[PDB]
Amino acid sequence: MVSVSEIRKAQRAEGPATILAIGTANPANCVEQSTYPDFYFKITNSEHKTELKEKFQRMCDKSMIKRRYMYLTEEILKENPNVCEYMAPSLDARQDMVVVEVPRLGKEAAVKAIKEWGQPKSKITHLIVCTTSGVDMPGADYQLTKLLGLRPYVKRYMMYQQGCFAGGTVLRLAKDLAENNKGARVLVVCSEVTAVTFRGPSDTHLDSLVGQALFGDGAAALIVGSDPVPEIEKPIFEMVWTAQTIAPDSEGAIDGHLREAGLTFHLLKDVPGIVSKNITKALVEAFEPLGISDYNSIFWIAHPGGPAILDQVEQKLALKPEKMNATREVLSEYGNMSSACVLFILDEMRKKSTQNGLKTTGEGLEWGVLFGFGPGLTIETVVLRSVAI
Amino acid sequence: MVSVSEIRKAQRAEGPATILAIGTANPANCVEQSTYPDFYFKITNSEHKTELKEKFQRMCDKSMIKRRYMYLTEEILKENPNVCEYMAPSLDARQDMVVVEVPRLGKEAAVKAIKEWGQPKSKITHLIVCTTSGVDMPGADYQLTKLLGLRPYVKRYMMYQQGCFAGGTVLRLAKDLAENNKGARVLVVCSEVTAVTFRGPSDTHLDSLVGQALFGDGAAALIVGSDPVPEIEKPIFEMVWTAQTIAPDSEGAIDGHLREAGLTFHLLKDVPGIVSKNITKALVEAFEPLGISDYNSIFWIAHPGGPAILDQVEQKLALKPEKMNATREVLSEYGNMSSACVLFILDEMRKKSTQNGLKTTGEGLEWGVLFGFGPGLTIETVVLRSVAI
Repeated sequence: MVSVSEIRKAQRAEGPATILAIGTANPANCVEQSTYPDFYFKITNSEHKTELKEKFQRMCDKSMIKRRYMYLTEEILKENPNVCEYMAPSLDARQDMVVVEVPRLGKEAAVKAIKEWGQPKSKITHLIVCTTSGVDMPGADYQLTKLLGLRPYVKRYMMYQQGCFAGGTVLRLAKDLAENNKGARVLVVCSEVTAVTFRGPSDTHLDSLVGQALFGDGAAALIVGSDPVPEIEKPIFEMVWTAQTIAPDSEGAIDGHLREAGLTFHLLKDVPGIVSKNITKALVEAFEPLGISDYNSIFWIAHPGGPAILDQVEQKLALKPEKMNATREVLSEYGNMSSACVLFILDEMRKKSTQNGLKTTGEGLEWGVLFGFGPGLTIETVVLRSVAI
Repeated sequence: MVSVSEIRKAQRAEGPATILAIGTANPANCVEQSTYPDFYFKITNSEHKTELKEKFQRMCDKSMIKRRYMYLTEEILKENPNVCEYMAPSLDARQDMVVVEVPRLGKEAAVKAIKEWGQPKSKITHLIVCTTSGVDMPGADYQLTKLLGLRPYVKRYMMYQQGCFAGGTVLRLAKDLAENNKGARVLVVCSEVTAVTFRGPSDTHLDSLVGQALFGDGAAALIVGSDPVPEIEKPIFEMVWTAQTIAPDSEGAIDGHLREAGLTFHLLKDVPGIVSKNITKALVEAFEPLGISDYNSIFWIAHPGGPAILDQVEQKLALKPEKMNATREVLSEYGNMSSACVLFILDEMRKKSTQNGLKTTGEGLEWGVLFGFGPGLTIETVVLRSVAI
């Protein structure tokens, strides 16, 4: 009797997945980078590691980060000396921090996004929560459902232990959720807290120390939907195409293991080199079908895993230095916030473009690209179209 | 110049997401339930807990499980006394086990599914990996990509720390991936290994002890795609509609925390009672739009979290006892394999239906339902249609 083709036709959305709102949040503790080597070597009881402290000072001086927001404070760290050691049993203490803070911070960003969207939160049909800090059952998805008062029947996607590329992953996922389901409105929350990876310095693990110079905390929330209601909802960016790939010759480049001592961080290969060697292939896959090959003619969002990734991509492609402005502004003001960072850059770019009266949310350009980079080595690509004014 | 509506139209699939292959695998160590209380109390050095052992014997006798397959062996357990204690630091040892075994076991199931599907593995465009045992960066998704020789540009969905309902979650996710992307072929792998939750007995944590009577190991893999190539690919079941909800009055019913002592398991409420009180609402949401209200007139797959869930759902709805046959056969032969279990039941049901010359893969019936149950308390619903012969 019943027709599945009829059901399928009536069930799906029509237009491209669209970002309809963006909100962000960060812990209230603002930590200046200029003075961070002094603070960090003191709080970790490592002032006798003179050579190492000098290396960290250079790391921070070259990081192109002015400040970061951190859940961790001096007082919290003083109560948790095992977190301050380089490698001491501490996962239970770290989990207790982030199982609460990830959803708390995610809620602040989410409320802001929902306020901007302006529609009833009961119309949110899907929820994607993404983090690399902590895991729990029920997850942070359940917690944000409860904290926000979403409908119990929201469809949840709990993305745990994902890594720095997953700001692209959540867009790639939200696109299919929104596009295949008529009426669907996806709340997307990325919430990253460095309490699981903070640890003291060791001079035979300089890669771990790099993490301590770069990673900071933050959450970003989006509303994503197809078929926006004109004059009621307000498109910011459209998604058009996505990809994920694993770069050749990159095995072990970025790893992270969740252990009794917390989440470890390792870099075994040249990540700026691998990303810049492989970014052209990603761009030609994404844009040669759209007939575009001038990569200064698109707007850019790149996960700022560290400044050398950006410098080497700029140099490889001969990007004008201004292409990375929004990206570098977020790196400067917040550090590498893992999966949330790219979403902060989208917010920065559309806010500047509208405040400065440019013709589109994409710095006055039509087409744009968003890249996530992280363990794999994985590259996420999202092709974007801007919106006029 | 370029038309996003044109791109969107050309990009999407037409028909319902279809299961095209199912393969399963389990660790080679088969553990008989009849003798498990003796084995378990001895290996955990708990033979002096006489009262507790008697309770466990009853638990196992009432479990309706004949045997389970377990990665853990006597020899492994003898080398890991901290895993044998009720609560001892042991996550690093457990992670070392399951970061390897989850993808190893998942690969065996996946190879079988791909062999049944019969098409080139280079045509797999998306990969969903799901587990509740262990986490790592890069994840098990990366590992199975490498182990199977999938394309580096497979689009990956790493579902970690998900819990027992996520066999429905992965179907709910695969449906949108397949339906919104022309040509997409999704490899779905659920792989569950009880080495992260195994622990010794304690008489003030009878809920933890229940876990030790019920959970066993297994992996299941699917190929999911829309628009199957007739006479080349072979439909088994179609997905038509999905939902996820959180039962009222269930806060804290099933929890699990990942700690330095491994993954804990708690039951604070009556799970059979909550599921049976809420299963009718789920069925009417799923089937009243299809005009069906006779729940013996559909085929059934229910996550067998324990036999009392099944008994109480059967009694609530007045299911004929045969409705749960496939479900109970999997519980009997394999135990509760968390997210993978429902996929084993789909395999059992279609294999029996074809071996016994019934008219459809759904025991000769047209429409069916698949339920996942787990932390939340969460209920996943997937509405299925069978395939003729």
